[PDB]
Amino acid sequence: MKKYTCTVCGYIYNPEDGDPDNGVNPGTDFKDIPDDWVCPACGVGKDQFEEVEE
Ligand SMILES: [Fe+2]
Repeated sequence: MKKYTCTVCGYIYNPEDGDPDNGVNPGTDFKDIPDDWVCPACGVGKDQFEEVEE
């Protein structure tokens, strides 16, 4: 799975770690994260994230 970054603050969503405190378990692909989730560091919506191509 690929990492995704918040294009507003730079936070990186890493699918191997998820965002468990906000209900996203490790191993969740960004696309499957419920669409009302927001960046844990600045609060903007998932629509401000972009795939990090490796
Ligand atoms: Fe952010």
